[PDB]
Order: sequence, then structure tokens, then C-alpha cells
Amino acid sequence: KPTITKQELYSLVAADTQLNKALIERIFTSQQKIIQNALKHNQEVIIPPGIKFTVVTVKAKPARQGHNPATGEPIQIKAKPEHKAVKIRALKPVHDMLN
Amino acid sequence: KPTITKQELYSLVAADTQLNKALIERIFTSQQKIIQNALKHNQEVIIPPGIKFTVVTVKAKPARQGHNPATGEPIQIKAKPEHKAVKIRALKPVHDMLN
Repeated sequence: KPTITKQELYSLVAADTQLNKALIERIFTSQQKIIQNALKHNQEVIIPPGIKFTVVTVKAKPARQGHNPATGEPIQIKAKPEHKAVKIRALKPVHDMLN
Repeated sequence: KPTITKQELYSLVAADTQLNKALIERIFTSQQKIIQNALKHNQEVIIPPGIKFTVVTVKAKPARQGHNPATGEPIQIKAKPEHKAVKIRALKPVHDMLN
């Protein structure tokens, strides 16, 4: 049994909720933007079925200096400066989802 | 800015969509029971806004003794048995949410 896509999820929800699949997708889009707007304001969000959205800070990687092993030619890497990233954490009900 | 509770999210979605909160809650309840039922059939599922749900077999890990790096306080870590676990991975839309 293969993976269940977002678009099949919408269909499965709509049939189980007995609601218009278009209204269903309106809901998740509203959630999607609320999650987005909060994170941008460094606000954390918990969504069903128990996932926590975090804003984490990523350390800067300095610019680096190397050589091609075969040809001895130099290669370089840009410095990737420190930035903000998004982490999700499975909460209590997601761990217990198999119980 | 404080964390938005799983319950506070419902209120915000209910206002943005102009749906009643109880209608919002029935949708996510249905989404939970579909995730839960598919994972218990070892089936993968993708949910908005871009999180993938996987069932993995986690190996047994023996108990170990850690240390608070700044004080040297010992901290024991209990042994985990061989268990099945729910793993969630963030996809591109979530990792791009701050962009």
C-alpha cells in the first residue's frame, strides 16, 4: 500500500466529513497561512495531530578553500551566513499514534 | 510572541474561513483518524502544509550515562526497547516558510 498524497487526503477527509472538498482545502490553506504568519513573527504554532512548529537559528558556515584531488585545481565554497530555519517536532499524540 | 495552542489555531482558522470552530474541529479530527489508520496499516501519508508521516522500526538502545557539559552533573538515559515509531519529515513548503 503506497503513500497517501495531499490531494487524496483532501478527498478522504471530504468523504468522511461529508463536506465539499473545496471547503476542505479552504481550511488547510487558512491553517497554512496562519502557521506561516506566526513563524515569521517568531511565534510558535502547534497544529493537529500534535506537531510543534519552531523557528531555529542556524550557525554560519565560513567560506572554505580546497583542491580537486585529481587535477589539483582549487575549489572554493561560499560562506553560508547564519539564518533562521523551521523545525517541526512530533509531540505526545504523534508518538502515541501507534498505541 | 507566545505559542499558538492547537485550540487557539482552531479559533484563528474559524475566523479566517468564517466557519464555526466546531466545523473546523471536525475536519482535523477526521484528518487525525485517517493519519492514524493509515500508519497502522504501514501506509505513508502527506498532510498540509507539507509534512510526511512514516512508520519506522527503531532498534533497541541500551541505557547510558550522560553529563551536563557545563556542570558535570551525571544524567542517566534509560534503555529503549525495539519498537515501531512514527517519524515525521518536513518537506519543501515547510522548510521554505520563512522565505
